[PDB]
Amino acid sequence: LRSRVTDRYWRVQEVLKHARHFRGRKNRCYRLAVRAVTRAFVKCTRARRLKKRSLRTLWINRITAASQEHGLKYPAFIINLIKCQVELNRKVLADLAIYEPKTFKSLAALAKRRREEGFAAALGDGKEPDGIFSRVVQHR
Amino acid sequence: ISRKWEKKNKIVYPPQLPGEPRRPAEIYHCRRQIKYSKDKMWYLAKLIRGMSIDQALAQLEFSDKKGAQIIKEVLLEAQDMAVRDHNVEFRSNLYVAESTSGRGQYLKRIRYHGRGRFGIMEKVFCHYFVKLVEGPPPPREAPKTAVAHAREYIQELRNRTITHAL
Amino acid sequence: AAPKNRRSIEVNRCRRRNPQKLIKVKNNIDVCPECGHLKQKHILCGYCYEKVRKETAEIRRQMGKQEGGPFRAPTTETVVLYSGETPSEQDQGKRIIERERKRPSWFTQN
RNA sequence: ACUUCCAAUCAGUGAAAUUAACCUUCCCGUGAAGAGGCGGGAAUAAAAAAAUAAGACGAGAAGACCCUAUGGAGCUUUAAUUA
RNA sequence: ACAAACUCCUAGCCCAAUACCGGACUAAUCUAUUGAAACAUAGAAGCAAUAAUGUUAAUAUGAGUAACAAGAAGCCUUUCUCCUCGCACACGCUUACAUCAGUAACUAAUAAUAUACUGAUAAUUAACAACCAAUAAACCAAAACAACACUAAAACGUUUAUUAAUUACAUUGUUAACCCAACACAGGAGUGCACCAAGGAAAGAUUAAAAGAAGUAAAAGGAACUCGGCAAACACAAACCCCGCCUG
RNA sequence: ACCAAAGCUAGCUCAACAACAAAUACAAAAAUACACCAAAAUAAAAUAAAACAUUCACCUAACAUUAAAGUAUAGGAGAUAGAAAUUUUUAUCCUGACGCUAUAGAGAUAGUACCGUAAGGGAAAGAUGAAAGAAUAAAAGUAAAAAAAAGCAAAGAUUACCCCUUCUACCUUUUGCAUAAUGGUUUAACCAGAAAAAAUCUAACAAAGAGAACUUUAGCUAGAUACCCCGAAACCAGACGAGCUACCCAUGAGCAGUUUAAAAGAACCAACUCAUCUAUGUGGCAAAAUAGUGAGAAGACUUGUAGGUAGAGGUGAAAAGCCUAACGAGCCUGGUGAUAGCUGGUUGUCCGAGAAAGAAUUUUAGUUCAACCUUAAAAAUACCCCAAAAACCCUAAAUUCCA
Ligand SMILES: [Mg+2]
Ligand SMILES: [Mg+2]
Ligand SMILES: [Mg+2]
Ligand SMILES: [Mg+2]
Ligand SMILES: [Mg+2]
Ligand SMILES: [Mg+2]
Ligand SMILES: [Mg+2]
Ligand SMILES: [Mg+2]
Ligand SMILES: [Mg+2]
Ligand SMILES: [Mg+2]
Ligand SMILES: [Mg+2]
Ligand SMILES: [Mg+2]
Ligand SMILES: [Mg+2]
Ligand SMILES: [Mg+2]
Ligand SMILES: [Mg+2]
Ligand SMILES: [Mg+2]
Ligand SMILES: [Mg+2]
Ligand SMILES: [Mg+2]
Ligand SMILES: [Mg+2]
Ligand SMILES: [Mg+2]
Ligand SMILES: [Mg+2]
Ligand SMILES: [Mg+2]
Ligand SMILES: [Mg+2]
Ligand SMILES: [Mg+2]
Ligand SMILES: [Mg+2]
Ligand SMILES: [Mg+2]
Ligand SMILES: [Mg+2]
Ligand SMILES: [Mg+2]
Ligand SMILES: [Mg+2]
Ligand SMILES: [Mg+2]
Ligand SMILES: [Mg+2]
Ligand SMILES: [Mg+2]
Ligand SMILES: [Mg+2]
Ligand SMILES: [Mg+2]
Ligand SMILES: [Mg+2]
Ligand SMILES: [Mg+2]
Ligand SMILES: [Mg+2]
Ligand SMILES: [Mg+2]
Ligand SMILES: [Mg+2]
Ligand SMILES: [Mg+2]
Ligand SMILES: [Mg+2]
Ligand SMILES: [Mg+2]
Ligand SMILES: [Mg+2]
Ligand SMILES: [Mg+2]
Ligand SMILES: [Mg+2]
Ligand SMILES: [Mg+2]
Ligand SMILES: [Mg+2]
Ligand SMILES: [Mg+2]
Ligand SMILES: [Mg+2]
Ligand SMILES: [Mg+2]
Ligand SMILES: [Mg+2]
Ligand SMILES: [Mg+2]
Ligand SMILES: [Mg+2]
Ligand SMILES: [Mg+2]
Ligand SMILES: [Mg+2]
Ligand SMILES: [Mg+2]
Ligand SMILES: [Mg+2]
Ligand SMILES: [Mg+2]
Ligand SMILES: [Mg+2]
Ligand SMILES: [Mg+2]
Ligand SMILES: [Mg+2]
Ligand SMILES: [Mg+2]
Ligand SMILES: [Mg+2]
Ligand SMILES: [Mg+2]
Ligand SMILES: [Mg+2]
Ligand SMILES: [Mg+2]
Ligand SMILES: [Mg+2]
Ligand SMILES: [Mg+2]
Ligand SMILES: [Mg+2]
Ligand SMILES: [Mg+2]
Ligand SMILES: [Mg+2]
Ligand SMILES: [Mg+2]
Ligand SMILES: [Mg+2]
Ligand SMILES: [Mg+2]
Ligand SMILES: [Mg+2]
Ligand SMILES: [Mg+2]
Ligand SMILES: [Zn+2]
Repeated sequence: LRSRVTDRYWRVQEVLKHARHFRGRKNRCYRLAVRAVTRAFVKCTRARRLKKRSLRTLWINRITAASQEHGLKYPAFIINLIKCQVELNRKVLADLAIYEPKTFKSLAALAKRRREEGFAAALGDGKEPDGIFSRVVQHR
Repeated sequence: ISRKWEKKNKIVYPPQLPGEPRRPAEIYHCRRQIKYSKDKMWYLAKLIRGMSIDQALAQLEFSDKKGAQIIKEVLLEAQDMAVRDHNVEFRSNLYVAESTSGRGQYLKRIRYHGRGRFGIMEKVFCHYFVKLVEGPPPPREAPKTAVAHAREYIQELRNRTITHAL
Repeated sequence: AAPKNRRSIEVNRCRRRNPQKLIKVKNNIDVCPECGHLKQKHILCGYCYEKVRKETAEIRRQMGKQEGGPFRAPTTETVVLYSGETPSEQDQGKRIIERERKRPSWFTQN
C-alpha cells in the first residue's frame, strides 16, 4: 500500500501566508520562506517584551520635557509626587503632560511645593512642624 | 504551450446605451516562436511603447536589430486587422498600448569544448505581444515641479499625529 | 574568478534596464518628396536609389551585349537612348545604347 | 616607433567553473585568537561602460605532507605457519 | 533617578533546555461498517523532508559575457587581388554523391545558399580488380644497371612425365566533398606519379585605447641582465673539465 | 501574459490452478568436392571471530508440515554449527488482491536508440472529444512594473513605503562556530528504525492453562508495545581484450641529392622518423597540440597488410615501463545490499523528567561493567545534623559520624 502526500499545497500555503511581504526570494522559495518566517516569529515574541520598556522610555522622556518646562528635573518631580501620596502611572502622567497642560503645571507646582517643604523641614532641625503637604493620611 | 492572447479578440460586448462615451477599439496580436532571443526582443518591445503607430513604424524601420523587421510585420498585420476585421475609422489613429516579449519553447544541443568537456547549449525562441488602441496617444508624464514637491512635503508635515499619546 | 553569489533579479533589472542600454529614438527621420517613403536626413532615399539601381543594372547588361568579350571596352563616350529618340550632333561619334522603355521621368534628356 | 591577431563599438548565433540568502563601505577594538555583518566612531543621491588585481581565509579537486583505523596493497627476507 | 526572566498587580489554558527515556493529540492514504460535498469509530501501513559535493526533470545566475565566420568589384559567373598537402589507388566509410524542388524552423557553431539540412526522382555497365589444379622428377651456384664480387649468405620457377569436366554469355567491387579522433576537430593516416596545367581563400562591418600574443627596426654602450648568454642576434667560431667509451 | 499545470490508460507486480519458400557455422544468412572428429580434474574468497592462521550457517541436493529441539552432540570446547530414534497432517473443488498507476509498477513503447574493439552496459517518453469524414491560469524563472543615503533584511510599529529603535543566517560538528569550519542556486517528485527471550499494559480461563506434543509453588494462553539510509581502497571465480602499445613470426614497400676507393651502426642535408629547448595554449584547435628551434636520416632504419603470446599472466636494450585517453598490476559480469569502532544524512505538533566521566580492555576515535539518570512498583525514614568520639613528634581551611 503505497501512500503519497496529496495535500502538500496547503502545507506550503500555510507558511507562505506569512511570507508575502518579505523582500527578494524569501517570498517565493519554500526554504528561504521557512527560515525567514521562523526569524520573523522569534523577533515577534522578543518585540513583545521590548515594547514595554520602549513605551516606558518614551513616557519618561515626555515627563522629563514637561517637567523641564516648569524648571524641575525628572527625579525631583517623581519623588515628590510620590511623597505626596499621589500614585500615577508614567503613562497617565505623560498623557496629562500633553493633553492637559494646566493640570500638569498644577502637579509640578505641587511637587515643587512639597520639595521646598522637605528642604525646610530637614534644614529646620526640629521635629514639630508638619508642612501642610507633609502630613500622611492613613486610610479608613 | 498556452494560447490566451489570441482569444482576447473573441470578446463580444453588450450594445451601447444612448450617448455614453464610445469605447475605443482594442486590437490584440501576437507572433509565436520567433528565432530571436527574449532579452534582445525586450528592447525593441520597450522602445515603441506608448508611441503612435506611425512613429513606431518609423523607428522600427531604420533600426538595425533583426527583431525590427519582425515587429514591423506584426504591427502592419495588426493595423490591417484593425481596419478590416474590427471597424476602425482613420487607420493612423492607432497608438501602441502594450508591447512585450515572452519566452517560447527552447531547443537543446551539445556544445563541445576541449579536453572532452561539453556545455549544454540552448537554442532560443520568443513570442512577441502587442495591443493597439484607437485614439490619439496618451500624454507623456511631465517631471514633478518644485510647486509639486513643496505640496507633497507640506501635506506630509500636516499629516502627523502625537503618537502613543491618548 | 568565479562569481561569489547568484545576483538577484533586482540587481539585474537595474543593470540591464539602464537608460544607456536602451535604444535611442532617432529624430532625423523625414519623408522623400517623390515616393513619400521614409528616409534619414543625411542619407539617400532607399526606394529612389532602388529604381536608379535597377535601371543602371539593365543598361549595364545591354552595354555588356554591345561589347564582345571580357577585356574589350569602348574608347568613345557613351550615350544611352530610349524609344523615339535620335542622336543630337553634340552626342554623335559616340557609342549608342538603344532601349525599349520610354525615357523615365526622373532621368532627364540634357 | 610601426604593422598583424586579439582588442573596444555595430549586426548574427551563444557556452564554463561558480552561486545559503544579500538591501554586498572604511577605521580602531572585540571575538573559535586575521570582521561587508558584532561594539565605538566615521563616511554615504541612483544606476551603466572601461581598467587594475589588495581582499572575499577567491574558484577548482572530501590534502598526494603529517598522524589515526586491531582499513588496504606492492616489494624483501633470518617474521610465523606451509601445500 | 534610570535600569531584568527576578517580585508584586489584573486575568489564565499556570513555569527553560542538547543525548537518552516517558506521555497526549493529529496531516495524507487504504480496508471494515456508518457517511453522503467536505465523514467518525476502529483496523492497517511504501504513514508526513528547509539540509546526504542526495537521484531525475526543469528553470535561473555567471551572460547577452567567453567565443565563433564570408578576399574585392560588377552585367551574376566575369574579371581582378593573393596563398599553395595536387590527382589516383589500397585500407576504411556506407548514399553523405547526381537532377529537380523547398527552406518559417531544424544541419552549418553565424548569414547569404546547399557537397553536408527536407521531399521526390534517378545512379556506378568490364578488357582493370576478386574468384580462379594436383602429384612425380631434374636443378649447389643472390639481389645490388650485374661484367663479377662482398658477408650478414639472400623473396619470387621453368621444363619433362601422368591424369585435369571442355561447352557464347558465371558471380561479385565500381558514386562521393568520404576515414580514425564525442564535432562540417589547426591532430593521426600506407603507396604511385606531380610542383603546376591542378587545388584553395589569411579580413562579417568599423574604430584605431590599455593589457596580452606574433613580427620588424633602433642612437651610445655590448652580458653591466639572470639560477644560467634562457630568448634573441649584421654572430654561427675556438679552448678547458666531470660522466659515459662510441651509433643505439 | 508567457513558460508551464492537470487527467486514466498502456501495462505491470505477487499468488492460486494447470505465414511459408530459399539462405544459413566461407569472414552465419554464399546451392555444389576428400574427411576427421571430439574432450574432461572439490567451488573459492569477500565476510564473522571486534586481529588473524583451525573453524564461519545460506549458497547442491531435495523434501515437505506439527513436534522431539535449539535437545544429543560438534567446536582456537571460542565465534558459532546441529541431528536422529519416535510422532502429526482429509478429498478435491472456490479464485483473487487493506498490490502499483507513466520519476510508480517490469529495464521495457526496447534489450531498441545510444555507449563499448569486445565480454558488457543500457535510456527517455503517452494524454481534447460521441465524432477532428466536426476546431486550471495555481511551482521555480520571467513579463506587466529599473533603481534613490543604512547594513542576516526582518520585527516593534506608525498618518506614512523608507527614515527611527532592537536583534551576531540555518544545519552539521564540537570544550567553544557570525565565524574566514562542513553543506546547499531555486522549484517539483522521489529519498532513511524492521525482530517479541525476559518484561510492562489489557483481557480469557484458573490449580491449572493452551484447537496435540508444552509450561505450571498463580499460572498459563492471546493481543499490543523493538532495534536505520548512502559511501571505499580491497579480495575470489569465470569470461572478454595484442585494430593502441611491448616483443616476435610471415609477406610487401621506401631512402633523393652532395661528399668519399665505400651503403663505412662515416660526413653534409631533403622526404621520412623521433622529441631537445623556448614561447604560446591550459573547459585548448588538441583528454599532450601549434610556431620557431632541434637530434637521426642504408641502418640495433622507418613503415603497410596479416598472424601469435592474456592478468597467480604476457612482453620488457628495467623506466616496477607497456598490455585500448586512470596498470605497484587490465576490463567486465558474478560473489555483492562485500566490510567500514570512520565521515555524511535521518522527514508532524505539543507537553513530563533530564545527564560531564570510577574500572578493565591491540584500550584511549570503540565497547562492557559501576555510579548518576528516565519509566513503572513496593516500602521506610531520608538529607540537615549539639555535645560525645576517630594516633602515635609538628602540623591550617576542614572532613567522617550522629539526636
Ligand atoms: Mg494506491
Ligand atoms: Mg511579563
Ligand atoms: Mg543556460
Ligand atoms: Mg554582440
Ligand atoms: Mg550598498
Ligand atoms: Mg582578543
Ligand atoms: Mg579586526
Ligand atoms: Mg570586456
Ligand atoms: Mg583581487
Ligand atoms: Mg563573509
Ligand atoms: Mg589567500
Ligand atoms: Mg580529508
Ligand atoms: Mg596504518
Ligand atoms: Mg589490518
Ligand atoms: Mg523596570
Ligand atoms: Mg522541562
Ligand atoms: Mg516515506
Ligand atoms: Mg520537497
Ligand atoms: Mg563543489
Ligand atoms: Mg537537497
Ligand atoms: Mg542567461
Ligand atoms: Mg564580465
Ligand atoms: Mg570578444
Ligand atoms: Mg575569411
Ligand atoms: Mg575502396
Ligand atoms: Mg541555421
Ligand atoms: Mg569488396
Ligand atoms: Mg575495396
Ligand atoms: Mg572512386
Ligand atoms: Mg577529442
Ligand atoms: Mg573578425
Ligand atoms: Mg597594444
Ligand atoms: Mg615586442
Ligand atoms: Mg631584430
Ligand atoms: Mg642599440
Ligand atoms: Mg653578472
Ligand atoms: Mg645583478
Ligand atoms: Mg656567472
Ligand atoms: Mg640559445
Ligand atoms: Mg667539479
Ligand atoms: Mg652515451
Ligand atoms: Mg646513426
Ligand atoms: Mg574479521
Ligand atoms: Mg565489526
Ligand atoms: Mg585487518
Ligand atoms: Mg564459505
Ligand atoms: Mg518506467
Ligand atoms: Mg558499435
Ligand atoms: Mg509564478
Ligand atoms: Mg534601517
Ligand atoms: Mg558567539
Ligand atoms: Mg552539513
Ligand atoms: Mg576544534
Ligand atoms: Mg575564525
Ligand atoms: Mg576548510
Ligand atoms: Mg571537517
Ligand atoms: Mg558551497
Ligand atoms: Mg514474550
Ligand atoms: Mg500475574
Ligand atoms: Mg584473507
Ligand atoms: Mg582483511
Ligand atoms: Mg593478433
Ligand atoms: Mg599487432
Ligand atoms: Mg642516400
Ligand atoms: Mg651515418
Ligand atoms: Mg622566433
Ligand atoms: Mg643532422
Ligand atoms: Mg652526427
Ligand atoms: Mg625496445
Ligand atoms: Mg632501476
Ligand atoms: Mg623505483
Ligand atoms: Mg586504459
Ligand atoms: Mg554499510
Ligand atoms: Mg589483550
Ligand atoms: Mg576506536
Ligand atoms: Mg541520622
Ligand atoms: Zn524617394
